[PDB]
Amino acid sequence: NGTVSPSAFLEPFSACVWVMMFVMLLIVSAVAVFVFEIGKAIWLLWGLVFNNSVPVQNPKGTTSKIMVSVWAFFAVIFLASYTANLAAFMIQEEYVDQVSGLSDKKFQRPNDFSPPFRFGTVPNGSTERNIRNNYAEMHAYMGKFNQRGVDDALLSLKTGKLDAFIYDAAVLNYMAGRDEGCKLVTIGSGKVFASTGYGIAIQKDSGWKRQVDLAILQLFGDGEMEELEALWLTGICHNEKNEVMSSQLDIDNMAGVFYMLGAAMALSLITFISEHLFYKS
Amino acid sequence: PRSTLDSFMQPFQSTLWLLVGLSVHVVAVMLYLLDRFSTLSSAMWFSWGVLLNSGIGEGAPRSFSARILGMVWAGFAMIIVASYTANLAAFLVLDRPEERITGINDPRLRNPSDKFIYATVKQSSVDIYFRRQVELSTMYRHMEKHNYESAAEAIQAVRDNKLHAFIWDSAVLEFEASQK
Amino acid sequence: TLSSAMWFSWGVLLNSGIGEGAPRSFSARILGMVWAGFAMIIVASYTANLAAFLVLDRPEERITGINDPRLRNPSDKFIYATVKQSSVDIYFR
Amino acid sequence: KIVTIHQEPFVYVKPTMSDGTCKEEFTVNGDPVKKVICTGPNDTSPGSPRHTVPQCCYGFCIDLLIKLARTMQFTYEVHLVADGKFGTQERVQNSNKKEWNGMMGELLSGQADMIVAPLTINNERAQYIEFSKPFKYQGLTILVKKEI
Amino acid sequence: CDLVTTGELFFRSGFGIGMRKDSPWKQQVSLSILKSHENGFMEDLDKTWVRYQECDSRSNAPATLTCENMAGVFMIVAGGIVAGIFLIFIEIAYKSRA
Ligand SMILES: *[C@@H]1O[C@H](CO)[C@@H](O[C@@H]2O[C@H](CO)[C@@H](O)[C@H](O)[C@H]2NC(C)=O)[C@H](O)[C@H]1NC(C)=O
Repeated sequence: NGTVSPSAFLEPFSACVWVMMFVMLLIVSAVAVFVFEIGKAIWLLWGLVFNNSVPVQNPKGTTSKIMVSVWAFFAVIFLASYTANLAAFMIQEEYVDQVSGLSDKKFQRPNDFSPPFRFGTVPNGSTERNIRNNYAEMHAYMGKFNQRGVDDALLSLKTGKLDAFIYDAAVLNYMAGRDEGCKLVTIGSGKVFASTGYGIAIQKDSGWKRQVDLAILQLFGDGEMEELEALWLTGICHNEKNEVMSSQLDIDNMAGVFYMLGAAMALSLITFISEHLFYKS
Repeated sequence: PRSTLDSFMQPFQSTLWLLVGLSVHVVAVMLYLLDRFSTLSSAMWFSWGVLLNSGIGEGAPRSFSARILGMVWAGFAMIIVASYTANLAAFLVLDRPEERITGINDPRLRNPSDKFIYATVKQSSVDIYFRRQVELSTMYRHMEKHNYESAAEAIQAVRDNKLHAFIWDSAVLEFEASQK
Repeated sequence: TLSSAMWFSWGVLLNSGIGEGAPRSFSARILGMVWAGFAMIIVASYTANLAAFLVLDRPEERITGINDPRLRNPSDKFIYATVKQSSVDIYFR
Repeated sequence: KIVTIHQEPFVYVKPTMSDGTCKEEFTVNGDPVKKVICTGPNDTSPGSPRHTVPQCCYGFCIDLLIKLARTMQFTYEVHLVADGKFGTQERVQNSNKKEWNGMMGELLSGQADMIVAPLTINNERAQYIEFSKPFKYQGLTILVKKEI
Repeated sequence: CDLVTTGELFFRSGFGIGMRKDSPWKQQVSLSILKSHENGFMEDLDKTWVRYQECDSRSNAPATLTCENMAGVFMIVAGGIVAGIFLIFIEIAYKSRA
């Protein structure tokens, strides 16, 4: 579930627009004394910053309250801005959780994080036989996570007995195609460690090499390989350009925005005792 | 269909609610602190209704800096409203994933599995089309098993979920699902 | 409650809380009630408007790949080609 | 003897600063970029003076070459193709005996040992030139202006 | 940013060092190139060249916003505030002499 949307996508709907909200807001504060002939302005137009909160009475100024209508259109328009922000939540799914890289950090030090993290592969893995050269501690720690057979491994990922899994891109792609529901996928776009491929090796020190070479060369000659994957590799799932979606409106990140709130209130305590200290002289 | 309602529950997680209410009364207590350091119950009243945005309307915070505290507060309230908005966005757009059945090129049908069962009428002109070809030869090889006598029976069977899919000529079926 | 009225409904559509007073006549107060309802309808109008302002981008860029009907039947319309003496062309030969 | 062609992702061709000098620059990753001299004409137009100067070159493939160097240590000189192309088969304007031009050509003629290049791997060339394992996986595509 | 990759990907292909006919160098070279792909040397080669992303991805984007619209709306707002000073003085005179 996700994804990584800490309420600042609204700032993508705005960014410096907010700066303009501060500055022009102060401009309206000047408009208060201007059309008048202090903080009242703050609670007033800042009152417009959202649905009314401050009970404070409106300024009796006719032209003044007309300016209040100006910041009113500004306000409802701003509510619209947040509407389109929520829209930015509609689309815009990163669909990225643990994806880092083969050599990346988050998987570099297993004991690092708090909850036990585990990933690995099957024994005797050609891919693994490279992994030993990739990093030693990796093979060392992942020894406990080794598993016999691909299928039940998958079932352990869906079940959750394991976090993620190490293998060649082959079964990742194909298996990725075929599942009851569409759930799993490789990390990232398919960035692959150990660039390599399948082929057919033969008895060494032959001549038949060049012959079969030219052969499957011709196999891409007709491009019949298209037909070949068509009969096999073709997936139902993925097309990851689509970002899918989520539900439940479960946000720990937005709660992070709430933490920005509370911390701001702490800053308010700081300046609070500060101005309290300004009361001496 | 599996998408509807869930009401006041759907557009949040219980934890988020704990944050809203609990931390709400918390920041309220912070406001009262800003009052008594240098409108007591009426304060928590004021912020509570603020998050409600219902216009209780008793009064306001006196301390200017603290009034800015509540200012940011009400801001985060607007943020919670918008939160409900994007929540609703989830509550409407972006339906569930594919139904497969992409048609005769569906990889699903391409490699028969005990998983899904797709077939047609025993002795079907359809089958006659399926008989002489190179490609389906796997398929025709796989499709003798579960074929049925009368397509109506099939309708019943998938209708009982005893079938994954059935092969026939379209118009008839357009009529069928058009009915049910 | 004369000019203050049009004041009241104007700000109502503004929903900014001018807040002078209210309509006295009960039935007329229901008139303004439905009014403010339609105001909410105008707000929502701005909402769906915004929905148009974000989701549902423009149409296809074509270029669906080698099976693009576009490329299948050359037109003076679109021009697609490659390097003179291209190994690519060698595949195409 | 190694040969290539100016090619955007890999070959970069700029003149020497004064003579035989290549401005030493680092990377965004801070790497001390390795580069070396390269020979080829600056023309690219058909039917023009072919006189050749060594300018500077650097790039991906070039790196791979150096990897060969620290692997198989031997002297090498690097140059580009007479034309601005890769190559194709063809015959003479008369009598039509099978012939070639391009990097393939200078190879078959023997004007060089090595072709370092984003080499398309076909059926035909292998009926002449030997192959390695692939050092990259690329494929066909198409390109067009982004939507306004 | 002006251009975009095509939709599909076809004609599986690759790159290997051009060498003539039969010379022993083949084996040594390719063996070495595995001797790179065995480790991140190649990925390192991305880091040297391919990795650097000058522009965003293919996208077509969900959305983003910069100050253009808000410049217009806030513009009518502020110009309306000055308009409120103008008409403010005007009506000030009207009711003053009313
Ligand atoms: C991976 O290879 C090892 C040997 O390289 C296999 O180890 C054998 O395992 C069987 C049963 O697990 C034992 O009876 C043998 O005594 C083991 N031999 C050695 C030399 O260790 C291992 O089985 C292979 N992986 C799998 C899944 O079978």
